[PDB]
Amino acid sequence: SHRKFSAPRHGSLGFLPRKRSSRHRGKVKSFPKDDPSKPVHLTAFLGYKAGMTHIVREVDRPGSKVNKKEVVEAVTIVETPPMVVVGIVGYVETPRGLRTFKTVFAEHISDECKRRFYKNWHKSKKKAFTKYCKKWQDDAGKRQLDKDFSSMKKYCQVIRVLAHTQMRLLPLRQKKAHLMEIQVNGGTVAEKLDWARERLEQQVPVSQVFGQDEMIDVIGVTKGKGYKGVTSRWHTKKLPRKTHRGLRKVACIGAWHPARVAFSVARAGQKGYHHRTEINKKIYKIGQGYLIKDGKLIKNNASTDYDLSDKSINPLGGFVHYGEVTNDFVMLKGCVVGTKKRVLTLRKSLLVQTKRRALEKIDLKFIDTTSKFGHGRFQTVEEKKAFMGPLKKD
Amino acid sequence: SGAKFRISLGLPVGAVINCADNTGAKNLYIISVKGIKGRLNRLPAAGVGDMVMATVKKGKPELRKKVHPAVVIRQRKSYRRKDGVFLYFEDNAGVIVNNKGEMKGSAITGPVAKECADLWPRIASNAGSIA
Amino acid sequence: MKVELCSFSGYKIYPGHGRRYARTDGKVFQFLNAKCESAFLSKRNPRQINWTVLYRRKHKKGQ
RNA sequence: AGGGCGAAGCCAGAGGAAACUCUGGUGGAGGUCCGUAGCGGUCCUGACGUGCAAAUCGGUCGUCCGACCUGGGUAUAGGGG
RNA sequence: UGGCCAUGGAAGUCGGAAUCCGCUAAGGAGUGUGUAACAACUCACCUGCCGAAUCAACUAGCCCUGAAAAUGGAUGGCGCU
RNA sequence: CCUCUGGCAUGUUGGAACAAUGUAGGUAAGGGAAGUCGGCAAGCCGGAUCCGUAACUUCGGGAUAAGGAUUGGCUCUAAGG
RNA sequence: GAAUGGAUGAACGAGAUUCCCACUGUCCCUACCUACUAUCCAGCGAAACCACAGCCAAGGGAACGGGCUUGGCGGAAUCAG
RNA sequence: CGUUCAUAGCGACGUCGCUUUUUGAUCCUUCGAUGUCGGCUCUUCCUAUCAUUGUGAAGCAGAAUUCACCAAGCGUUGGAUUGUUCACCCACUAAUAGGGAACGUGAGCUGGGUUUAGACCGUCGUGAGACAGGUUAGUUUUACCCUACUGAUGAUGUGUUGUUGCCAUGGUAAUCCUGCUCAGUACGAGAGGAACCGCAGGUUCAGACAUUUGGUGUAUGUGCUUGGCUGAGGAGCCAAUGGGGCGAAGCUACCAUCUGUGGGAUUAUGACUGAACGCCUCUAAGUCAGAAUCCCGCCCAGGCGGAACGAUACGGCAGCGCCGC
RNA sequence: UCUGGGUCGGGGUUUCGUACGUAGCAGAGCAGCUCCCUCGCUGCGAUCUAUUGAAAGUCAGCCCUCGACACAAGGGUUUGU
Ligand SMILES: [Mg+2]
Ligand SMILES: [Mg+2]
Ligand SMILES: [Mg+2]
Ligand SMILES: [Mg+2]
Ligand SMILES: [Mg+2]
Ligand SMILES: [Mg+2]
Ligand SMILES: [Mg+2]
Ligand SMILES: [Mg+2]
Ligand SMILES: [Mg+2]
Ligand SMILES: [Mg+2]
Ligand SMILES: [Mg+2]
Ligand SMILES: [Mg+2]
Ligand SMILES: [Mg+2]
Ligand SMILES: [Mg+2]
Ligand SMILES: [Mg+2]
Ligand SMILES: [Mg+2]
Ligand SMILES: [Mg+2]
Ligand SMILES: [Mg+2]
Ligand SMILES: [Mg+2]
Ligand SMILES: [Mg+2]
Ligand SMILES: [Mg+2]
Ligand SMILES: [Mg+2]
Ligand SMILES: [Mg+2]
Ligand SMILES: [Mg+2]
Ligand SMILES: [Mg+2]
Ligand SMILES: [Mg+2]
Ligand SMILES: [Mg+2]
Ligand SMILES: [Mg+2]
Ligand SMILES: [Mg+2]
Ligand SMILES: [Mg+2]
Ligand SMILES: [Mg+2]
Ligand SMILES: [Mg+2]
Ligand SMILES: [Mg+2]
Ligand SMILES: [Mg+2]
Ligand SMILES: [Mg+2]
Repeated sequence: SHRKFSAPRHGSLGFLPRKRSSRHRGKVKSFPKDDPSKPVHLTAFLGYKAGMTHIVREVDRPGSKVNKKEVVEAVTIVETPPMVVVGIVGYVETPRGLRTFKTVFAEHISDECKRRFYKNWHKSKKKAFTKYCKKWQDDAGKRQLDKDFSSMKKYCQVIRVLAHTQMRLLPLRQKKAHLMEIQVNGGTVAEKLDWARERLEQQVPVSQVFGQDEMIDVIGVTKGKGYKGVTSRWHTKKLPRKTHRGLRKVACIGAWHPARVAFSVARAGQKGYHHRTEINKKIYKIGQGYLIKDGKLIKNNASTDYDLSDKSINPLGGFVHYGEVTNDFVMLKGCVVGTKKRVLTLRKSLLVQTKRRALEKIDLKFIDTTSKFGHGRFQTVEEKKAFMGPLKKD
Repeated sequence: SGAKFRISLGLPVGAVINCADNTGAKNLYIISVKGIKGRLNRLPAAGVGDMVMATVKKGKPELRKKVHPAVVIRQRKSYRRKDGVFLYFEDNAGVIVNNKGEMKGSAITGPVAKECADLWPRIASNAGSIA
Repeated sequence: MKVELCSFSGYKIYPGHGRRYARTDGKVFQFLNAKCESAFLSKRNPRQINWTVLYRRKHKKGQ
C-alpha cells in the first residue's frame, strides 16, 4: 500500500557517495568562463580558516524593516598570506575533454613547495627539480623553454598558473605548502601566457584577486565526524522508547519486491569530511597584515573609521585552536566549510551577480575582538588594564 | 511594508499563554497557529507577533467554550533581534483579537514585544510599554 | 552601537553578547552572561557578591 | 527490626437534681496501616533469549501476628492420590 | 398576410395542423440570429469578373483519435522507413 | 550510607582505543501528554514539627485526605531527676 | 431481573475504565555526557545452518527464478555495519 | 435539462470499453508451516491532477469558476473519538487528490485488535459445551553465512614512485506562500475587485557552521554542602558520577547563524508564410513564440580510461637510461 | 638547520569567586580568673573585615614565548623503463 501521510524525503541524493573525500584541499570543479575581452586576472586563491567573530554594520536595503539600522553579523577570518606562482600549465580542447598539454615550471622553487613533492622529507635528499633547473641557464634549455611557450601560444586554449602557499608565514604546524592550479581568465592566450610568464616566482597577494563587497565561492572539506548512525547522518526520525532492537534506526529499509535495498535508503556511514562548494559568501573586509615602517602597524586590521583603536582581528588569547593572524586576511559573511586551520579555496563567482543584496556596499562599524576562549568581556588588553586597575601580579 | 523576520517561536499548539487584556479571560489555550503549512509530526508554533487561534480555558463564561483569534505579545522563549540582542520576557502572554487585527478588549497589562507592536498597530495603540 | 551595562555585575555589554530580560512590571535588565542572570533570578544582592562592580564600590576597592 | 492509628477496661476534673454526659490522661485491642528480614512475584510486555539460568537478573511491586513462613518425621499412589 | 391554431406572446421564426397562389427573375406561409412581439440582420433564382472539370452520399485498405498503473523493458535483442 | 574486628582480590583473562548500533545510568531551552491502544517509561511527591483537614460512611473509618508553613550553623535561656 | 440471587454499598484492591491538578524528553526534536559492550590486539575458542550456489529487468514456466530464454552486464582478497 | 439553445455544463431509453486500489467466482502454487489486522518508521513508482507552472472552455465583466490539454517537478499538514481500515468532527492551509510495491514494510518495532489455555455476562444447549454476540487477563526467538545497500582498506594496468590535472559514466534540488507597490485602479449600474514588473520577508526541503543565544559538562575546573573516615587544624578521601551552584574547551539546536544559481530542445498551446482545394486553412514541403517538463549546466562521486611534469636506487656488493651495431 | 620539534617554566587568555596563615576595638553571647574590673584582662564563639578580583585550574585538540633541560642522519622492509 501507499505510505499514508506524505512527507518530503530526508537528505539529498545530489550529494552522494557520502564518503570521506579523497582530497583534503578542496578542488575548484569549475572556473568561471573567461570572456576574452576584460583584462587578465586570477580566478582563485587559497586561504586558511583561522576563526569566526562579529561585525556590526549599518545596512542599506531600502524597504526592509532593518534599513539604516545597525545589525550585527557573524564573519569568518580566512588568513590568506600571498601565494607564489611557480608554474604555468597549458591545456588544449579535445572532443575527449581538456588535455593538459605542457607544464613549464619556474627556475627557483622553495622548500615550502618542494616539501609537497616528497612523502618523507626528513628521509629524502631533496633532489626534485634538480635536473630541471639546469634548463634555465644555457642556450639549449632556454631555447627549448621558449619553443614550449611558443607551442602553448599556438595550440593551447586554457591556461592555468600553478601557485602555492607560503606555509612559512602561518601559525600552523605544517611546512608542506599547498600547490594548486589557478586559471588565468582574460584576453588572448598569447597575452594571457606572457602575463603568467612575468608573474613567475613572484608573490601574489589577496587584493590582486579579490575586492571588497564581492560574492565569492568558498570551496573546502567539511569538518569530519567519523562513523555516524542514520539518525545523525540522515536526520531520520528516532523511533520511540519501546523499540526492542534500538531506536536510532530506520524501520523499513525497503519494500519486499524490488528485492534489494536501494541507494536512496538511509544507512549509517561516514558523516563529514566531504567536499563542498558553498557559494555567495560576501567579502566584508580584505584586511591588511602587520607591517613595519618604524614600529608595528597592528591597527590596520580590526580598526574601523568609526572605532579608531589599535586592534588586530586577533582576539585576546588569539583565535582558538589556531594562532595569530599576522598576515593579510579576508573577512567573509557567515560560516564556511571545514575546521579551524583548514586550507580553503576561494573562487570568483560563476554567476552574473546583480541582486540588491549582492551589490550592497559594506561599511563596517565595529569588529568584536573579545576573547573566544571563554566568555570574553574586554575588547583589548589596554581596556582590561584600565577597568581592573592594578592586580597582585605587579 | 518591511516584513517580519523569523524569531525563535516557543509556543507550540498546546500552550496556555495568559491573556494580558482586560476581557475577563485569564488563559488562552493555543489550539492552532495561523499561517502554518507545516510538516509531518510537527507542532505548529507561534512566537511573538504571531496570530493564533485560542480557546479560553479560564475566565468569564461568555468567552469560555469557543474559539477566538489571538495575538502573542510576550513570550518566555528568547528570540534574537536583528541587532544581535537576545530578548525574553518572563511570561508568555497574548490578547484576544478579531480577524482584522482589532482587539476585543481595550487595555494591555504588561509590555508588548515590538515585533508584535510594529506588526499589529491596534495592539500597539493599547500597549503601555513596548519591549 | 549603544554599549549597555549589566544590571547585576556592572560590566559593559558589547553589541553581540549577553541577553535582555523584560519583566512584566515593565522594566528591563541586561545581563553580560548567564552567570549574572542566574544570580539575578535567584535574587542575589549584587552588592554582597565580590566580583561585581556594586560590591567593589561598596567596599571602596581600588583608589 | 522500627514506626502509625489508638478498641475495651481504669483514673482525675467539670457539669448534671437524676439518667448519665463532656474534657484531659492512662491503657494497648486488631486475619489494623506503613515498613525491614522472611514469604511472594504486579509492571517495565526492561535485561537475557545457541542465557548465568531447560524460567534466571535488575529496578518497580504485593504481604509482613496470621487462613504467616519454615526444617526434620509421618500419612495418602495411578482411573489412584 | 397579424395566413391559421395558439393570446402568454409567434404578423416566417417557444411549439404543432398546415402549407398554396400572385409578382414572377425569384424568395420557404420559412434555415437560423434574435425579439414580449416586431424591427434589424442572416440563410434560393439570376447575373459581373475569373477559366475545366466540379460535388455529393456511401463503401473498404493502410495510418491516426478512441487508448489510464504502479522496480527499468522488451516485434526475442540490436535495429529497420 | 561510611568505619574497626575478621575477610577478599572484582566473580573463567589481559592490553590499546573511545566509531555506529546497543545494555545501565544522567541532563536538558521554550511548550507540557500535542506522544501513544493506553501517561507505558520517567518525573513530581516524600522524613519530622506545627497548623489544617471534604464528600461520603457499616459512625469504626475516609486520613499522611486535600491545603499550608517551618527545618542549617553558632551562642544562650527555661523546663523537666 | 431477584440465593440460576436482584438493588445497594463505607472500608479495601500490584483488578477494568474516564476526566482534572501537578509533574515530566511521551512528544514538538532532538542533543550532550558517563560506565559496560561492540571495535583492534595476545591467549583461548564453540554453534545453528549447508542439493550446488549466490548482481538485475522482462519472458515464459507448477500462474512471484540464482540458475532457463532475451536483454542489462561482470575485475582479486577483505573490514565495520 | 440548461429562460431561449440536444452537446458551456449536463444527459434518459440504449450501447461499446478499460481497470484490478471493491467484492465475488475459481482452486493452479504452498499444510516436513511463505508469521495471520492495524498503527509507527522509510524508500520508490503510478496517474485516473487536489495545489503549484504553461495553456484552450464557458451559461469567463472583475472576483469567484467549473470543463478540458501538456504534465507526477514539487507538495499534500496539526489534533478530538475509534484497535481499527473506513468514518466523522475541529484547526490551519496553496492544497489538505487518489493509488501501487507479497492488500510494501513483526530476525524493523509495537501488540490495542483478531485467534489457545484463566474468568464474566447474555442468548442457545438436559449436558459436556456453542456463539463474524459483548467483556477482561494473557512468553512477539536467531544474523557471525550469501547477496543487496551503506561507508572502509585494497586490486589489475601504466618500468617504480610522487604531482598537479582531465572526465567516461552514475547521482542531483530546490519549493511554495504572504505583505507592500501596481490599486480601491482595470472590469462593473453598484456591490465588489484583479493582473505583469518591481521591492520586503517567510514555509517546506537541502548543504554547512558555532561569532552569538541556548543545551550538555567527569577538564571530576572551581566554590558550597550531607553522613563517615585520616587524634584535630590544614590537606584530603569514601558514598558505582554523594549532592548541588557556576562552568573553559569540544560536540550540538529553525533553540543560535550563514548559502541554495544558468542554458538548450521542445510539449500543450497560439501564430507566420503556404499549397492541397483559381478561395480558405498553423501544415502538407517550409518558419516563429513556448513551459514547475525533458537534457545539460552548476553541484557530488570519479572507469581494469586517459594527462603533463618531477625524481628516478654511488656503493659498502649495485642496478639501470639512451645510442648504435 | 626558514635550525627544529618536545618537556618544564613564564606570560597572555579564561573558569570559579577572594585560599592558608596572621591580625582586628568586628562578633549574638557565655565562661575563668582576678585589679570584680562588665572594655577589667584572659579564654571559648557560627560568622565578619583586612591582607586578597585572592587561591586554585587553564591543553591534554587555547595563544605567544625563543628562559631552563635534554634529544635531533637514527633503525627495519622495498622497488628497475
Ligand atoms: Mg500519496
Ligand atoms: Mg518491547
Ligand atoms: Mg568560544
Ligand atoms: Mg505523527
Ligand atoms: Mg520481556
Ligand atoms: Mg542476542
Ligand atoms: Mg559470569
Ligand atoms: Mg568490575
Ligand atoms: Mg581480574
Ligand atoms: Mg567465580
Ligand atoms: Mg525540557
Ligand atoms: Mg496522534
Ligand atoms: Mg492524544
Ligand atoms: Mg508508571
Ligand atoms: Mg479520598
Ligand atoms: Mg432469568
Ligand atoms: Mg424466586
Ligand atoms: Mg441468567
Ligand atoms: Mg532459489
Ligand atoms: Mg428544452
Ligand atoms: Mg484469490
Ligand atoms: Mg520469509
Ligand atoms: Mg493525463
Ligand atoms: Mg502485507
Ligand atoms: Mg521483513
Ligand atoms: Mg518478531
Ligand atoms: Mg491483547
Ligand atoms: Mg481465552
Ligand atoms: Mg564482530
Ligand atoms: Mg578541616
Ligand atoms: Mg555498597
Ligand atoms: Mg504546431
Ligand atoms: Mg523555437
Ligand atoms: Mg526555449
Ligand atoms: Mg551528468
